[PDB]
Amino acid sequence: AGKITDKIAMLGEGGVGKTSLTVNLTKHVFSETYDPTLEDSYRRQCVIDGIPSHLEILDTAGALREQWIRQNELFVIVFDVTRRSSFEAAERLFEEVIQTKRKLDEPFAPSLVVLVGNKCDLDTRREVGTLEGSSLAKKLGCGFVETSAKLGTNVEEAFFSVVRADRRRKR
Ligand SMILES: Nc1nc2c(ncn2[C@@H]2O[C@H](COP(=O)(O)OP(=O)(O)O)[C@@H](O)[C@H]2O)c(=O)[nH]1
Ligand SMILES: [Mg+2]
Ligand SMILES: [Mg+2]
Repeated sequence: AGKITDKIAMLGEGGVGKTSLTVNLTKHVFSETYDPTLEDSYRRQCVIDGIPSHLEILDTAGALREQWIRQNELFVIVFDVTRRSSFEAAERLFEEVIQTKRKLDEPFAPSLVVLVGNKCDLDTRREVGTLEGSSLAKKLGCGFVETSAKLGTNVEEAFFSVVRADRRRKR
């Protein structure tokens, strides 16, 4: 009891909100500003749908990305809804995840990934639409959640989504 139950990796281009999301989720003491030059691994003890869970989240920032993928079970791929280039990278990153997980499996499934459209509080400046993010995720077989690390909006839903999916798979 109390041990790490799930290993999640953050992926996404710089500036999309990876660190901010993780610090928000884990209720870190300087929730608004904590951002060390060298990324940390973060922990959240929680109860997800009645089951006590302990998430270990790898914050990150090609070959090194492959190590991050081998050493984690679930994935949160973040893009910035105000930056279409970040959305394009996220799609590329999803393919890296699948291909890498395919290598090891010889199983991993796209539902163990969630695409996160962050900075949704910046609605008046979005370059990527909600329906567009939703349709990409549907095309790929993965989750899609819109979040605001700044306001905390939908942050838990985003992270817990991949745990929920993993459990859904067992039956
Ligand atoms: N308005 C807004 N700004 C955000 C949000 N998430 C992150 N930021 C800002 O985006 C910048 C980069 O955030 P950071 O967490 O360091 O991104 P990272 O490089 O992916 O880890 C910082 O100035 C954050 O304050 C959000 O949800 N809304
Ligand atoms: Mg960061
Ligand atoms: Mg550290």
